[PDB]
Amino acid sequence: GPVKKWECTVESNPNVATFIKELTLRLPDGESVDFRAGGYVQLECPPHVVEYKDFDIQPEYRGDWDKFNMWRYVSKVDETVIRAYSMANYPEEQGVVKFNIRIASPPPGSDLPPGQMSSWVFNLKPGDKVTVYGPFGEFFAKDTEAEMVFIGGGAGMAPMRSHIFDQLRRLKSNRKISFWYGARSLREAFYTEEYDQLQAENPNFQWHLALSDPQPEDNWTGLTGFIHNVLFENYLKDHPAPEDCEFYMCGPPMMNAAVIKMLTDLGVERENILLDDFG
Ligand SMILES: Cc1cc2nc3c(=O)[nH]c(=O)nc-3n(C[C@H](O)[C@H](O)[C@H](O)COP(=O)(O)OP(=O)(O)OC[C@H]3O[C@@H](n4cnc5c(N)ncnc54)[C@H](O)[C@@H]3O)c2cc1C
Ligand SMILES: N#Cc1ccc(Cn2cnc3ccccc32)cc1
Ligand SMILES: [Mg+2]
Repeated sequence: GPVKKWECTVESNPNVATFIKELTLRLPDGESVDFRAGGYVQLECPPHVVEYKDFDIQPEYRGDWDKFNMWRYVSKVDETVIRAYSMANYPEEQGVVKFNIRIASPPPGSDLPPGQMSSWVFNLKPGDKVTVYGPFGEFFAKDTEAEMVFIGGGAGMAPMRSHIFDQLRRLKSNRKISFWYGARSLREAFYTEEYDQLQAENPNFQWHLALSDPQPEDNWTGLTGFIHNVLFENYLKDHPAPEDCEFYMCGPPMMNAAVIKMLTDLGVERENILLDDFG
Protein backbone atom coordinates (compact mmCIF):
# COMPACT_ATOMS: atom_id res chain seq x y z
CA GLY A 1 0.00 0.00 0.00
CA PRO A 2 0.94 3.68 0.20
CA VAL A 3 3.92 5.01 2.10
CA LYS A 4 3.38 5.11 5.88
CA LYS A 5 4.66 7.90 8.13
CA TRP A 6 5.73 7.36 11.77
CA GLU A 7 6.76 10.05 14.25
CA CYS A 8 9.38 8.17 16.26
CA THR A 9 11.43 8.89 19.35
CA VAL A 10 15.15 8.31 19.65
CA GLU A 11 15.84 5.62 22.17
CA SER A 12 19.63 5.44 21.86
CA ASN A 13 22.35 6.64 19.48
CA PRO A 14 25.81 5.44 20.60
CA ASN A 15 28.79 5.07 18.36
CA VAL A 16 29.48 1.46 17.44
CA ALA A 17 32.61 2.45 15.51
CA THR A 18 34.69 5.61 15.25
CA PHE A 19 32.48 7.10 12.52
CA ILE A 20 29.34 4.95 12.69
CA LYS A 21 26.41 5.28 15.07
CA GLU A 22 23.67 2.78 15.94
CA LEU A 23 20.50 4.90 15.91
CA THR A 24 17.51 3.18 17.53
CA LEU A 25 14.08 4.72 17.10
CA ARG A 26 10.96 3.75 19.06
CA LEU A 27 7.86 3.67 16.86
CA PRO A 28 4.73 5.28 18.32
CA ASP A 29 3.09 2.78 20.64
CA GLY A 30 1.09 -0.01 19.01
CA GLU A 31 2.83 0.32 15.63
CA SER A 32 5.48 -1.59 13.74
CA VAL A 33 7.12 -1.48 10.33
CA ASP A 34 6.20 -4.34 8.00
CA PHE A 35 9.47 -4.61 6.13
CA ARG A 36 11.62 -7.28 4.49
CA ALA A 37 15.22 -7.90 5.50
CA GLY A 38 17.48 -5.77 3.34
CA GLY A 39 14.76 -3.09 3.10
CA TYR A 40 14.96 0.47 4.26
CA VAL A 41 13.02 3.52 5.41
CA GLN A 42 13.46 7.23 4.75
CA LEU A 43 14.44 9.51 7.61
CA GLU A 44 13.53 13.21 7.44
CA CYS A 45 15.12 16.23 9.04
CA PRO A 46 13.70 19.80 9.16
CA PRO A 47 15.80 22.91 8.51
CA HIS A 48 18.46 23.15 11.22
CA VAL A 49 22.02 23.99 12.21
CA VAL A 50 24.22 21.34 13.86
CA GLU A 51 27.70 21.79 15.33
CA TYR A 52 29.85 18.65 15.51
CA LYS A 53 31.22 19.72 18.92
CA ASP A 54 27.72 19.07 20.26
CA PHE A 55 27.80 15.35 19.36
CA ASP A 56 27.95 12.66 22.00
CA ILE A 57 30.89 10.45 20.91
CA GLN A 58 31.95 7.62 23.20
CA PRO A 59 35.41 8.07 24.76
CA GLU A 60 37.40 5.46 22.88
CA TYR A 61 36.55 7.10 19.54
CA ARG A 62 37.33 10.73 20.46
CA GLY A 63 41.03 10.70 19.65
CA ASP A 64 40.29 10.18 15.95
CA TRP A 65 37.67 12.99 16.02
CA ASP A 66 40.45 15.24 17.30
CA LYS A 67 42.92 13.87 14.75
CA PHE A 68 40.55 14.68 11.86
CA ASN A 69 39.61 18.14 13.19
CA MET A 70 35.98 16.93 13.20
CA TRP A 71 34.88 19.15 16.06
CA ARG A 72 35.08 22.34 14.00
CA TYR A 73 32.50 21.31 11.42
CA VAL A 74 29.14 23.04 11.25
CA SER A 75 26.24 21.98 9.03
CA LYS A 76 23.54 24.46 8.02
CA VAL A 77 20.55 22.86 6.26
CA ASP A 78 17.97 25.23 4.91
CA GLU A 79 15.26 22.81 3.72
CA THR A 80 13.81 19.50 4.80
CA VAL A 81 15.98 16.56 3.62
CA ILE A 82 14.98 12.91 3.10
CA ARG A 83 17.55 10.07 3.01
CA ALA A 84 17.29 6.27 2.93
CA TYR A 85 18.74 4.12 5.77
CA SER A 86 18.68 0.32 5.86
CA MET A 87 17.09 -1.51 8.73
CA ALA A 88 19.63 -3.22 10.92
CA ASN A 89 16.88 -4.99 12.77
CA TYR A 90 15.26 -7.98 11.19
CA PRO A 91 11.49 -8.12 10.63
CA GLU A 92 10.75 -9.97 13.93
CA GLU A 93 12.39 -7.34 16.17
CA GLN A 94 9.36 -5.06 16.44
CA GLY A 95 8.51 -1.71 17.93
CA VAL A 96 11.80 -0.24 16.64
CA VAL A 97 13.86 0.57 13.64
CA LYS A 98 17.61 0.33 14.21
CA PHE A 99 20.19 1.83 11.85
CA ASN A 100 23.91 1.87 11.32
CA ILE A 101 24.74 5.35 10.02
CA ARG A 102 28.12 6.67 8.95
CA ILE A 103 28.92 10.37 9.46
CA ALA A 104 29.54 11.78 5.98
CA SER A 105 31.76 14.68 6.97
CA PRO A 106 33.49 16.82 4.34
CA PRO A 107 36.41 15.32 2.48
CA PRO A 108 39.37 16.21 4.74
CA GLY A 109 40.95 19.56 3.93
CA SER A 110 38.12 20.37 1.55
CA ASP A 111 35.76 23.25 2.22
CA LEU A 112 32.68 21.27 1.19
CA PRO A 113 29.47 21.29 3.24
CA PRO A 114 29.13 18.44 5.73
CA GLY A 115 26.71 15.61 4.88
CA GLN A 116 23.23 17.00 5.54
CA MET A 117 21.30 14.14 7.07
CA SER A 118 24.10 12.14 8.70
CA SER A 119 25.41 15.24 10.53
CA TRP A 120 21.94 15.77 11.89
CA VAL A 121 21.63 12.12 12.87
CA PHE A 122 24.88 12.30 14.81
CA ASN A 123 23.46 15.03 17.08
CA LEU A 124 20.28 13.04 17.90
CA LYS A 125 19.84 12.45 21.64
CA PRO A 126 17.47 10.10 23.45
CA GLY A 127 13.99 11.65 23.47
CA ASP A 128 14.43 13.56 20.20
CA LYS A 129 11.66 13.19 17.59
CA VAL A 130 12.39 11.79 14.08
CA THR A 131 9.89 11.41 11.23
CA VAL A 132 10.25 8.13 9.28
CA TYR A 133 8.62 7.04 6.01
CA GLY A 134 8.30 3.63 4.45
CA PRO A 135 8.87 0.70 4.19
CA PHE A 136 10.85 0.31 0.98
CA GLY A 137 13.20 -2.21 -0.41
CA GLU A 138 14.82 -4.21 -3.15
CA PHE A 139 17.94 -5.83 -1.64
CA PHE A 140 16.15 -9.08 -0.85
CA ALA A 141 17.40 -12.63 -0.40
CA LYS A 142 16.78 -15.17 -3.12
CA ASP A 143 14.43 -18.04 -2.26
CA THR A 144 16.58 -21.04 -3.18
CA GLU A 145 18.68 -23.71 -1.47
CA ALA A 146 22.00 -22.25 -2.59
CA GLU A 147 24.89 -21.44 -0.34
CA MET A 148 24.90 -17.78 0.75
CA VAL A 149 27.97 -15.56 1.10
CA PHE A 150 27.38 -12.18 2.81
CA ILE A 151 30.09 -9.54 2.48
CA GLY A 152 29.95 -6.28 4.39
CA GLY A 153 31.91 -3.21 5.39
CA GLY A 154 31.22 -0.03 7.30
CA ALA A 155 27.55 0.83 7.70
CA GLY A 156 26.73 -1.98 5.24
CA MET A 157 26.62 -3.97 8.45
CA ALA A 158 22.99 -2.87 8.78
CA PRO A 159 21.40 -4.93 5.93
CA MET A 160 23.84 -7.73 6.64
CA ARG A 161 22.51 -8.03 10.20
CA SER A 162 18.94 -7.84 8.98
CA HIS A 163 19.54 -10.55 6.34
CA ILE A 164 21.49 -12.94 8.52
CA PHE A 165 19.11 -12.88 11.48
CA ASP A 166 16.18 -13.17 9.07
CA GLN A 167 17.61 -16.39 7.62
CA LEU A 168 18.64 -18.00 10.90
CA ARG A 169 16.02 -16.73 13.34
CA ARG A 170 12.80 -16.41 11.26
CA LEU A 171 13.20 -18.67 8.21
CA LYS A 172 15.16 -21.19 10.36
CA SER A 173 17.12 -21.80 7.19
CA ASN A 174 19.44 -24.77 6.95
CA ARG A 175 21.26 -23.18 3.97
CA LYS A 176 25.02 -22.86 4.25
CA ILE A 177 25.64 -19.21 5.14
CA SER A 178 28.81 -17.27 5.83
CA PHE A 179 29.41 -13.60 6.62
CA TRP A 180 32.66 -11.81 5.86
CA TYR A 181 33.07 -8.35 7.42
CA GLY A 182 35.99 -6.06 6.63
CA ALA A 183 36.98 -3.36 9.07
CA ARG A 184 40.09 -1.31 9.79
CA SER A 185 40.71 -2.52 13.40
CA LEU A 186 38.96 -4.05 16.42
CA ARG A 187 37.65 -0.64 17.51
CA GLU A 188 35.64 -0.57 14.24
CA ALA A 189 34.10 -3.98 14.61
CA PHE A 190 30.66 -4.30 16.20
CA TYR A 191 27.88 -6.86 16.74
CA THR A 192 30.70 -9.37 17.33
CA GLU A 193 28.87 -11.00 20.30
CA GLU A 194 25.69 -11.31 18.22
CA TYR A 195 27.42 -13.11 15.34
CA ASP A 196 29.43 -15.29 17.66
CA GLN A 197 26.16 -16.37 19.32
CA LEU A 198 24.53 -17.07 15.97
CA GLN A 199 27.52 -19.17 15.01
CA ALA A 200 27.29 -21.12 18.27
CA GLU A 201 23.53 -21.71 17.69
CA ASN A 202 23.62 -22.63 13.98
CA PRO A 203 26.14 -25.12 12.59
CA ASN A 204 25.32 -23.92 9.07
CA PHE A 205 26.52 -20.38 9.93
CA GLN A 206 30.13 -19.09 10.04
CA TRP A 207 31.35 -15.52 10.28
CA HIS A 208 34.74 -13.96 9.73
CA LEU A 209 36.09 -10.59 10.77
CA ALA A 210 39.05 -9.35 8.70
CA LEU A 211 41.11 -6.33 9.81
CA SER A 212 42.95 -4.23 7.23
CA ASP A 213 44.94 -2.13 9.71
CA PRO A 214 44.95 -3.92 13.08
CA GLN A 215 46.12 -1.59 15.82
CA PRO A 216 48.84 -2.49 18.31
CA GLU A 217 46.31 -2.71 21.15
CA ASP A 218 44.32 -5.29 19.15
CA ASN A 219 47.04 -7.94 19.46
CA TRP A 220 45.39 -9.34 16.36
CA THR A 221 46.13 -12.84 15.12
CA GLY A 222 42.95 -13.27 13.06
CA LEU A 223 42.32 -12.65 9.37
CA THR A 224 44.28 -9.69 8.10
CA GLY A 225 44.03 -7.64 4.89
CA PHE A 226 41.28 -6.40 2.61
CA ILE A 227 38.11 -8.45 2.55
CA HIS A 228 38.29 -9.45 -1.13
CA ASN A 229 41.77 -10.90 -0.68
CA VAL A 230 40.80 -12.57 2.60
CA LEU A 231 37.62 -14.11 1.21
CA PHE A 232 39.46 -15.45 -1.84
CA GLU A 233 42.51 -16.85 -0.04
CA ASN A 234 40.61 -18.30 2.92
CA TYR A 235 37.53 -19.75 1.26
CA LEU A 236 36.77 -19.09 -2.40
CA LYS A 237 40.16 -20.13 -3.89
CA ASP A 238 39.54 -23.73 -2.83
CA HIS A 239 35.76 -23.73 -3.14
CA PRO A 240 34.64 -26.50 -5.54
CA ALA A 241 31.92 -24.34 -7.15
CA PRO A 242 31.89 -20.64 -6.25
CA GLU A 243 29.61 -19.91 -9.20
CA ASP A 244 26.87 -21.93 -7.39
CA CYS A 245 26.85 -19.51 -4.40
CA GLU A 246 24.70 -16.43 -4.00
CA PHE A 247 26.74 -13.37 -2.94
CA TYR A 248 25.20 -10.42 -1.10
CA MET A 249 27.44 -7.36 -0.84
CA CYS A 250 27.15 -4.04 1.00
CA GLY A 251 30.21 -1.93 1.74
CA PRO A 252 31.94 1.34 0.87
CA PRO A 253 32.47 1.91 -2.88
CA MET A 254 36.11 0.74 -3.05
CA MET A 255 35.22 -2.48 -1.26
CA ASN A 256 32.21 -3.19 -3.49
CA ALA A 257 34.38 -2.81 -6.57
CA ALA A 258 37.24 -4.95 -5.32
CA VAL A 259 34.94 -7.76 -4.18
CA ILE A 260 33.06 -7.74 -7.50
CA LYS A 261 36.29 -7.92 -9.54
CA MET A 262 37.53 -10.76 -7.35
CA LEU A 263 34.27 -12.65 -7.80
CA THR A 264 33.96 -12.18 -11.53
CA ASP A 265 37.63 -13.05 -12.00
CA LEU A 266 36.70 -16.29 -10.23
CA GLY A 267 34.01 -16.94 -12.81
CA VAL A 268 31.06 -15.92 -10.70
CA GLU A 269 28.29 -14.47 -12.83
CA ARG A 270 27.22 -10.89 -12.04
CA GLU A 271 23.67 -12.33 -11.79
CA ASN A 272 24.72 -14.33 -8.72
CA ILE A 273 26.00 -11.12 -7.06
CA LEU A 274 23.50 -8.80 -5.40
CA LEU A 275 24.84 -5.36 -4.38
CA ASP A 276 23.21 -2.82 -2.00
CA ASP A 277 24.68 0.44 -3.25
CA PHE A 278 24.33 3.13 -0.65
CA GLY A 279 25.52 5.58 -3.35
C1 LIG B 1 18.66 2.36 -0.30
C2 LIG B 1 19.74 3.10 0.47
C3 LIG B 1 20.10 2.62 1.73
C4 LIG B 1 21.07 3.30 2.48
N1 LIG B 1 21.39 2.80 3.72
C5 LIG B 1 22.31 3.45 4.42
C6 LIG B 1 22.67 2.89 5.71
O1 LIG B 1 22.15 1.92 6.24
N2 LIG B 1 23.67 3.61 6.38
C7 LIG B 1 24.26 4.76 5.90
O2 LIG B 1 25.12 5.31 6.58
N3 LIG B 1 23.93 5.27 4.68
C8 LIG B 1 22.99 4.64 3.98
N4 LIG B 1 22.65 5.12 2.74
C9 LIG B 1 23.24 6.40 2.31
C10 LIG B 1 22.41 7.56 2.88
O3 LIG B 1 21.10 7.55 2.31
C11 LIG B 1 23.03 8.94 2.58
O4 LIG B 1 23.32 9.09 1.19
C12 LIG B 1 24.27 9.20 3.42
O5 LIG B 1 23.90 9.13 4.81
C13 LIG B 1 24.86 10.56 3.11
O6 LIG B 1 23.81 11.55 3.18
P1 LIG B 1 24.07 12.96 3.84
O7 LIG B 1 22.75 13.70 3.63
O8 LIG B 1 24.60 12.81 5.23
O9 LIG B 1 25.23 13.64 2.99
P2 LIG B 1 25.15 14.53 1.68
O10 LIG B 1 24.70 15.93 2.06
O11 LIG B 1 24.34 13.81 0.67
O12 LIG B 1 26.72 14.56 1.36
C14 LIG B 1 27.42 13.35 1.00
C15 LIG B 1 28.89 13.62 1.03
O13 LIG B 1 29.17 14.57 -0.04
C16 LIG B 1 29.96 15.59 0.48
N5 LIG B 1 29.74 16.74 -0.36
C17 LIG B 1 28.94 17.83 -0.14
N6 LIG B 1 28.93 18.69 -1.13
C18 LIG B 1 29.76 18.12 -2.07
C19 LIG B 1 30.17 18.53 -3.35
N7 LIG B 1 29.77 19.67 -3.92
N8 LIG B 1 31.02 17.73 -4.03
C20 LIG B 1 31.41 16.58 -3.47
N9 LIG B 1 31.09 16.09 -2.27
C21 LIG B 1 30.25 16.91 -1.62
C22 LIG B 1 29.54 15.73 1.94
O14 LIG B 1 30.46 16.47 2.76
C23 LIG B 1 29.43 14.26 2.32
O15 LIG B 1 30.74 13.77 2.64
C24 LIG B 1 21.68 4.46 1.96
C25 LIG B 1 21.29 4.95 0.71
C26 LIG B 1 20.33 4.27 -0.04
C27 LIG B 1 19.96 4.82 -1.39
N1 LIG C 1 33.08 1.92 5.78
C1 LIG C 1 34.10 1.37 5.69
C2 LIG C 1 35.34 0.64 5.49
C3 LIG C 1 36.39 1.21 4.80
C4 LIG C 1 37.56 0.49 4.60
C5 LIG C 1 37.69 -0.80 5.11
C6 LIG C 1 38.94 -1.61 4.86
N2 LIG C 1 38.77 -2.57 3.76
C7 LIG C 1 38.61 -3.92 3.88
N3 LIG C 1 38.46 -4.55 2.74
C8 LIG C 1 38.55 -3.54 1.77
C9 LIG C 1 38.49 -3.62 0.38
C10 LIG C 1 38.63 -2.45 -0.34
C11 LIG C 1 38.79 -1.22 0.31
C12 LIG C 1 38.85 -1.11 1.68
C13 LIG C 1 38.74 -2.30 2.40
C14 LIG C 1 36.61 -1.36 5.78
C15 LIG C 1 35.45 -0.66 5.98
MG1 LIG D 1 19.03 18.63 20.68
